[PDB]
Amino acid sequence: GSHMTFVALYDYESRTETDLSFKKGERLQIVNNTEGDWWLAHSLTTGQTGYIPSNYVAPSD
Amino acid sequence: RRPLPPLP
Ligand code: NI
Repeated sequence: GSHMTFVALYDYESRTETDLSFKKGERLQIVNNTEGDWWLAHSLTTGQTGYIPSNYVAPSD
Repeated sequence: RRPLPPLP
């Protein structure tokens, strides 16, 4: 009802102060997808939060 | 804009 669970398809290294770095296979909760391209996400694996490139993730159980 | 990165 607000859960938006995605899995990282590849690694992504942060390159701004607001990006989230993640490893392939991490599960993420999508907090805000307002921008369309870059989504605010929270890692279920690491507990870190930040923007992610939406093309690097796919919906997951 | 901020383009998305290319995919590996
Ligand atoms: Ni939900």
